[PDB]
Amino acid sequence: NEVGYDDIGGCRKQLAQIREMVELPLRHPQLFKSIGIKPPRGVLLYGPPGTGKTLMARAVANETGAFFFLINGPEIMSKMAGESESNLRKAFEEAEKNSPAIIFIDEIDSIAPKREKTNGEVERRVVSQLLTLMDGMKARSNVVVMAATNRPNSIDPALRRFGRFDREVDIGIPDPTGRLEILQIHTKNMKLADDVDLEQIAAETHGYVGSDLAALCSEAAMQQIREKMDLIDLDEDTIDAEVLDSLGVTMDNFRYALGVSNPSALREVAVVEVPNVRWEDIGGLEQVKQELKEQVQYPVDHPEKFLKFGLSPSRGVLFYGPPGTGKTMLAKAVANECAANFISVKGPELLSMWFGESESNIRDIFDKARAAAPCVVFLDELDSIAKARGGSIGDAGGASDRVVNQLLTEMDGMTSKKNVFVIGATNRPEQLDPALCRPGRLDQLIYVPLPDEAGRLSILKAQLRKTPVSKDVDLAYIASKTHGFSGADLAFITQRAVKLAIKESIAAEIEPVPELTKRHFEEAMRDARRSVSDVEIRRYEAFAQQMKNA
Amino acid sequence: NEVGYDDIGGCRKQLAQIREMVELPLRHPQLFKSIGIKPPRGVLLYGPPGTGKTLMARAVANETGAFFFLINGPEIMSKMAGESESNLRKAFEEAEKNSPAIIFIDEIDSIAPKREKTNGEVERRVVSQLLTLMDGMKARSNVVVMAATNRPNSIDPALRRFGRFDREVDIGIPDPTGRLEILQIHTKNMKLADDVDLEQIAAETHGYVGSDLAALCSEAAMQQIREKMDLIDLDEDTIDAEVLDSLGVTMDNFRYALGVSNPSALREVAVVEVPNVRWEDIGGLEQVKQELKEQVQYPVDHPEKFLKFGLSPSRGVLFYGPPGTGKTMLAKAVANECAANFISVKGPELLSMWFGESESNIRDIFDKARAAAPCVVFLDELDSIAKARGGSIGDAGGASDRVVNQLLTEMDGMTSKKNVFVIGATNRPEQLDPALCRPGRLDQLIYVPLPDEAGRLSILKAQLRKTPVSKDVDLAYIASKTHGFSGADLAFITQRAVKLAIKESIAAEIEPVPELTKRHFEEAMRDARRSVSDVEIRRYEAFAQQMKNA
Ligand SMILES: Nc1ncnc2c1ncn2[C@@H]1O[C@H](COP(=O)(O)OP(=O)(O)OP(O)(O)=S)[C@@H](O)[C@H]1O
Ligand SMILES: Nc1ncnc2c1ncn2[C@@H]1O[C@H](COP(=O)(O)OP(=O)(O)OP(O)(O)=S)[C@@H](O)[C@H]1O
Ligand SMILES: Nc1ncnc2c1ncn2[C@@H]1O[C@H](COP(=O)(O)OP(=O)(O)OP(O)(O)=S)[C@@H](O)[C@H]1O
Ligand SMILES: Nc1ncnc2c1ncn2[C@@H]1O[C@H](COP(=O)(O)OP(=O)(O)OP(O)(O)=S)[C@@H](O)[C@H]1O
Ligand SMILES: [Mg+2]
Ligand SMILES: [Mg+2]
Ligand SMILES: [Mg+2]
Ligand SMILES: [Mg+2]
Repeated sequence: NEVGYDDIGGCRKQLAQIREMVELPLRHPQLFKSIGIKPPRGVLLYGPPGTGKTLMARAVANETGAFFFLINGPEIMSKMAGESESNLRKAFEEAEKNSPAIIFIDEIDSIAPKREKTNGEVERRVVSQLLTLMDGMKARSNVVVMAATNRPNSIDPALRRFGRFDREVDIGIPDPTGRLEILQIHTKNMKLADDVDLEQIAAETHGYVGSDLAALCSEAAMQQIREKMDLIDLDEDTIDAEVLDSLGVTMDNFRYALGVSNPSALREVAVVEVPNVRWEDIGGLEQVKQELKEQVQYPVDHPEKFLKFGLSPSRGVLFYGPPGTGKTMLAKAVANECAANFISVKGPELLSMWFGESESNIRDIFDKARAAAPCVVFLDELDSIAKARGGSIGDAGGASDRVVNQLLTEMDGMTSKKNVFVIGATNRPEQLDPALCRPGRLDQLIYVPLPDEAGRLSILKAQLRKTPVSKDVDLAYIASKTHGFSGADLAFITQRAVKLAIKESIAAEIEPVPELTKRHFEEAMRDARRSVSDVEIRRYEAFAQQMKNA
Repeated sequence: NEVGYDDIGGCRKQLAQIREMVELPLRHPQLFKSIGIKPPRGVLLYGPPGTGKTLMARAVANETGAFFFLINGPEIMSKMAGESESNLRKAFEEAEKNSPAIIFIDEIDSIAPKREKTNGEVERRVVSQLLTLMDGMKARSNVVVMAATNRPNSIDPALRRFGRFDREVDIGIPDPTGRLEILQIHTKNMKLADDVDLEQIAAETHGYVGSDLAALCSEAAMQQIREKMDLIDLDEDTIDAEVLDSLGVTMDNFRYALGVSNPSALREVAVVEVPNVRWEDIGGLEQVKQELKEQVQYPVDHPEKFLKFGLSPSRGVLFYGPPGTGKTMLAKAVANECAANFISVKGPELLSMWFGESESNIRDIFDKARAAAPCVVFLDELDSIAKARGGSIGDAGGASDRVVNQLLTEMDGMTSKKNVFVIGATNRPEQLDPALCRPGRLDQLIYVPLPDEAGRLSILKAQLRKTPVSKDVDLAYIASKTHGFSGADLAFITQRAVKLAIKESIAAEIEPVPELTKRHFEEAMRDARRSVSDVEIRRYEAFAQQMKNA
């Protein structure tokens, strides 16, 4: 119940920050005294809910030799009027007494909402009590104030101003590497069986917080007990120890526990996440591959030539082309190359968060990408922004609405020195306003054509990298016959053909064929159907000839 | 008044959960101690109102040897300021005193609304009192907190976060099997007559909660007394016992009680319910029957071939075709085959719940289907979503509105590993945006043609399975003459012909004839009228030739 550094894992970069911010001024205040700067007393934690934010507090606090004081958000708000503000005054006097001191406040937004958006003056006093007492502190006190929340936007920003809270520290969703470590934290207390592959689990878990993983560990434990319920009689007052020794959680319990309701995660926000697709997994289009190698990889790798040449680059890249051409995966593979952070934002994600009005988060998309620089910001489904008013034809309203007017501010509100990059992608590029296509905003426009038969060969090579295909498969004879078919169409054929294979596989199981026959294919090849009209392409090829007329 | 397990019935799977969650840590805390996990102290009950949620609390609580404490929602809110929060502190100290303890809180939303949507700070204190005192508990306390509500969305979600309430337990509407059991619970105390067939009643009751059934039992009792009111004089101070012995409730009292006012149920929500129609009840269209056997039955039966083949399936199926082609029943019969759970959602059900703004429920549609996985989510009347803005022509607004932008998020917010399935059905498929028809969202598109005369034969065989038809009935001669007539038209003819039969049946009464004559038919056959123009079909057949051009 007392937390060390080993009890938390995965968010190493974040803990590297806090040790510089909290561990460093306390065990060595002389360093800031020798260099002659002020120690930051404004450490702020934030992130998604249930992400160890309370856990990382004591992970730092118990690893000091400093005094610690604890404040809960609702504990002060539970108290009566006046007495609640007394405890804050009782808090800081003890911390300024025991001068090496740590003040952590969990759920800071409950005692500090926006003063504009609040009703009770008792809430307004305790905010005003907090704003007063933060400034009443001293640098000679050597007392560090920590605060955590899950809603960094609901806070009164006067705290987030200078002198009170300056150190915005986000706790992001961990990678499969770091969440593997988190599983090892919870399972090292657990009693498992030898079949348990956490690395298989951590690969199969993608958007989970540690609370989801701890519930995941707690869930598969229960199913292990459910298997033993036949051997366990509940009318007994104590079960025997032999079933306790056999109580070892199987890998299949986690396979059970991956398909249950725990696995509903918290992924419905504006997330930053490193991608997984690469250049080999996208067949063909090597010209625009190198164009991204030109336009976005050269700044993130070498800003030195720019200051050599005195020229800031174009930060605005627009993808366009026919639909179903893998334009979503393109920005993921290039962020996976130069290891930049990645933020996927779709069209209705703007709108559905604006039926709930999350537009500071839209600014925070740029801010977190500024916080996670180098980062690329990917705007999927830009036609949906036009389809917020139906289209450019639409309900007579064009692409421009409150979304565009927000984005044009935030795209122009980006420093050109920043390597934070914005990637736009649509399939209906005529149906977007040129105000967003304005130079400085989005001036690079990249057409994504259909592949040729060599590209369609390279896709079918790349798509079937994980499939047990047959040996007689002439993909080139497929690539000969597939001409007008998109890369989405080719994957759609394989989804048909695998379904045709399962119409042989479990059909034989009810009557292992791990091979995808020509008979599986020539049925789907006869059933093959083109999804893109060539007269639609003649539009895009005229745009590929010239869209700069606009 | 003291409730055992036998006093509740029907929701066996839910009680199987709670015994794992409440009975299991209390009579054997050693199991979680031996396996080394934390016992969940966050049991939350929810469901429709009047569904035994208060009843199942004591059904668990009286079946422990544990201490129990009771909290009512409005009882705390009835109290004065400060004193109300005192009783919560007085609650948990007694439970942490008597350490095997059960804390049930009925109507948790009354003491815990959303802190964003509330006015009194006294409400905000008692929420803050609750959030504090939940975290003040210990695992060594071995104290379980139960809470029930009928509005799971009105709660402050900080309770529903980790450490406070993790175990979301829904109490669904029971099947006719389980509600049969509920009738036997109430009637075993009652004095009935021998004509009483609860199984006939439980078949005839479809969307009732146990409160509706208990009112149903109480209603037919009163009509039984109404029959005895001639033998009962109210000026008497005590009626004789002979009418008490004859006071036995008839089956016809329930036949009276089924048509009364009670039978208004609570069915106006997003419900999950297993269907009843099967493949035999839908004549013809065996091709798209097998297509559903391919596309949706293979994943729900065998995910093993997918991980064999490394390919996630297409989770998005769109039904389309001309109107009145039985497309509503298609998703019901396939959920009845592979025993998956079923959620019927119509078009205006989205809209009418969004004039009252129930969109978390729209997310909870996917969440409850995730809770009731395997489940299929059926979206009836997708043209109505377009008709929210009139159509795609409409009021110049297309299909896209706040509904689509919500659904595109929630459809994309589904894990591909989940067997939770989404089934779309419209009759105006041109009038829907391709953004919803996007691959990953809804890529399987299934045309539903009119049947042939053999299909029209199979329908008239299937529709007349429960009708006392005549013996001279040449359905093929009907099927010869019925050519352009839909399956809805054929049922419409029978509704005419039965009305023509009742224009012979009770006409002969006014002057058993349980046969549907050719004379009943050839009148309706002469009165037969086609509902679908063939030029409308030539649209759909061109879509059936090619809609992939979009
Ligand atoms: N990354 C993680 N590593 C280990 N345990 C974790 C992690 N994330 C969450 N947990 C566990 O889940 C709990 C989440 O509790 P809290 O940190 O209080 O939640 P939070 O992160 O503070 O956000 P709140 O409390 O909902 S505002 C932790 O106390 C741990 O028990
Ligand atoms: N050339 C291609 N190579 C590999 N995969 C492709 C290719 N074209 C399409 N796909 C796949 O088909 C889907 C289309 O990806 P997206 O880029 O999202 O489609 P889009 O071109 O953006 O247009 P929409 O409206 O989103 S379908 C993805 O699952 C891709 O993996
Ligand atoms: N499934 C059921 N089985 C047996 N009796 C039931 C069932 N559902 C409701 N009842 C009866 O109806 C009463 C309604 O009380 P509860 O349903 O427990 O209250 P609730 O479920 O919390 O819903 P509220 O009070 O309207 S929010 C119960 O006390 C039972 O007598
Ligand atoms: N092939 C069929 N087999 C059996 N019943 C059918 C058939 N076609 C239509 N019906 C009946 O016709 C009615 C129409 O059902 P629905 O699915 O609602 O019709 P639809 O095709 O979905 O178009 P609408 O707009 O709902 S009328 C139902 O009562 C069906 O039982
Ligand atoms: Mg917290
Ligand atoms: Mg796309
Ligand atoms: Mg109740
Ligand atoms: Mg219908």
